[PDB]
This record gives sequence, structure tokens and C-alpha cells, in this order.
Amino acid sequence: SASAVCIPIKNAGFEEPILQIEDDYTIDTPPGWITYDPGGLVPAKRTRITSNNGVGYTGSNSEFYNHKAPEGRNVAFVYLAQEIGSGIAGLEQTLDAVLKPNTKYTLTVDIGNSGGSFQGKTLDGFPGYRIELLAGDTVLAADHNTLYIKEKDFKSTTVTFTATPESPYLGQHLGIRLINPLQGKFSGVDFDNVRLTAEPAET
Amino acid sequence: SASAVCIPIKNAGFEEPILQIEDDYTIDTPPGWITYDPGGLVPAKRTRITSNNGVGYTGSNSEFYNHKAPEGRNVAFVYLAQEIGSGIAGLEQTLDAVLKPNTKYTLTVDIGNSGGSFQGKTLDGFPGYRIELLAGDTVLAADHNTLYIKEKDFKSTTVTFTATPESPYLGQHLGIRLINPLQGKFSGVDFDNVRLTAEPAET
Ligand SMILES: [Ca+2]
Ligand SMILES: [Ca+2]
Ligand SMILES: [Ca+2]
Ligand SMILES: [Ca+2]
Repeated sequence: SASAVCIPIKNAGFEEPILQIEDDYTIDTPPGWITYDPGGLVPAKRTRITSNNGVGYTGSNSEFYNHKAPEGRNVAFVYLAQEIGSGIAGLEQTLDAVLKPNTKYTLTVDIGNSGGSFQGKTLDGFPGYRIELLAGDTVLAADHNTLYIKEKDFKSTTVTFTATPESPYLGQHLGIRLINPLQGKFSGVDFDNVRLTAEPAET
Repeated sequence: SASAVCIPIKNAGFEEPILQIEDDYTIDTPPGWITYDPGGLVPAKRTRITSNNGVGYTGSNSEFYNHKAPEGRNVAFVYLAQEIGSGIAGLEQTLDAVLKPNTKYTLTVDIGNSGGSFQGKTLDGFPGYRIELLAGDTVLAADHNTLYIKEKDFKSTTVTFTATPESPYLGQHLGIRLINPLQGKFSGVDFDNVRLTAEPAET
């Protein structure tokens, strides 16, 4: 951890684009990230009532969380309007760094369970979450909904992965997926503070 | 964890059938479990060199592990002969228990990275592992290859899951999957000591 190094990630805290009004949010894919929608659940033209993703201002007076964003003023969100078990969707980003042998990777991200209500619709419930670390288009490691996150709360999850010399994915581009697996309603989940460190692998 | 109860699992330590010779093994789906092969990588007629699974005696004089099986004398194993990325396969078991609200489930299983060599073929390498907790046919929680297990070693992994009263899977039968995701060679991974506890969810 003392010799840990950070792997560069674009818009890691979803601080772009800048917002100012409490509870304000966009419905466009946050800059630096791309929408992960293998089942085409996110419409070409998005509206506030369709499946969508974006950044949301989360200050100390947020209606959805007891505290402000874990990092900065913004958190990213992924909302799916389809029925439970209809599929999965989220944010994804390919990194410049490649997988190196004898290296332990530590991927940490804060998961938010929005609570309260919006326009008469309750935010009670949670669709779960899944964090993935990739090499190429292969999922090296993932944590699927193991954390318990209370409503209006944010919780840190950690995904580790050690690349050995026998790995077949050495030299492939690293990647990160923030997924909403749609396993419950209200089907919205927030993320923030994406961090990816690398260090010498365990002896 | 003091008021935690265990959920019944058949042949949880793969202690049946009984074996007596060091490193001896079977190639039949361990009793109490069923083979998980959605892509059909396991041929109907199994042989010692085809993709297979079964139980293997792992004592204190094993040629493939530094220590004895984490529990009892046997361990389960899942071998895939196919090339890396051809698919996943493993062991699955539906439990009599059903998902209950306000309950935190703890699924623990020891994962083995067999090492050494046999007939000039190295055991070096690991195909990774995935532990899943289910309700019906839905994966509620899972740990995908986040643990670093040295060769000839066993390491325990934990998958937690909290069911809220808002869960849409309440009353569905619990399930467990031990998966070989074929993300490396030697593509053999062992499992042992499957435990599933239940306790009142945190407040
Ligand atoms: Ca932020
Ligand atoms: Ca919620
Ligand atoms: Ca055993
Ligand atoms: Ca090995």
C-alpha cells in the first residue's frame, strides 16, 4: 500500500460536467465514460422517465442521501425503467494502462443507495450493484451485490485481482464497469470516487 | 455471528464418496451436487483427460497441495480441458431453505490452486474461481476471482448477501455455485468446506 501506484482514470469522481443546484442531474453519459448496454435497455433518445445515466449534484442538503457525495459534488447514477431481471446496464471505461504480471490491482468505488422520494415516486428499494475490473473484454474480477447499503447511504466496495506471469491477459488494456443488475426496485444505483491502484503482488 | 445459524447443505465438504489413497479421485459429479455446464463443455461420457469434476483425496502427503484438504480428507475439483474463454462450468446445489427478509447470509468456501506437476505437465497457473449465492435461478451475490491463491495453497473466500423486505426473491430456494470460469491454465480449481450461515440483518 505504501508502494501502491494509481492507474489513471478519466472523470473518476464524475466531477465533469459541473453542476451547482442541489439535486440537479444530467441524463447524458458522463464524459470519459461510455454506456454499457449489451441488451439495449438504454434508448437512443433518453428522457427523465426512460432508462438513463448521468451525473447528479449531491450536496449537504440532498434529498436522496444523508450526507454529500463521497467525493466532490457529483456522483454518477444508472437508472433502468424495465422490469426486474430484464437485463443489466451501467458505465464502462477502457484505461491506458495494460495488465502487468506480479501486480495486485485494487479497484475501489463508493456505491450509493438513493432514498427518499422524487416527484411522488419513492426511491425505496435498490437494484443491487456489480463492480468489474477488465483486461480486454474479459472480466478479471468482480464483486456482485455483496455489500448491504442502507437507503440514503453510500458504501465503499473493493475488488482485488492479482495478475501472475501465467496470466493469458498480460498486456491487455485494463477496464472498469459500474453495473446496475436490475435485481430490485426502485431500480437506480449511484457510484462515485472510482480508484484503481497497482502494487507488487504478494510474495 | 453468535446468533448465526447454518443452512443445510448436502455433502458440503465433499466427504462422500470415501477415498483412502493420497491424490486418488473420482470423475463423477459429487453426490448432493449437480454439474453446472450451461455451454455443454462437460461431455456425457467422462474420462480422466476430458473436462470433468469430482472429489479427490487430499491428505498431508498430497503431491498437489502443501497441506491437507481444509476439511475432512476430500476436496471437490472442476477441470476444463477446453481453451481459455470457451465458457464456464462447475458444481451447483439447490437448498431446502428459502430466502428470508431481514437476513444476512454468509457463504464461505475454501478455494484450492493445485500446484506441482504430473507426467511432465505443470499444474502451474489457475483458471480462477467464482462463488455464487442464488435465489431461484437468480445470482444474488458473487465473488469473481478477487482472491490471490498461491500454488499448492487453499484460501477461504466470503460472499455476503442481505435480503430486505423489498427483495423480489423472498421465498425462493437458496442455491450455491462453485464455478471454474476458464480464465487461465492449468485450468483446474478445487473447492471444499462449503458453509452458508444466516443471521438477523444489521440495523
Ligand atoms: Ca464525485
Ligand atoms: Ca433506494
Ligand atoms: Ca472436505
Ligand atoms: Ca495451479
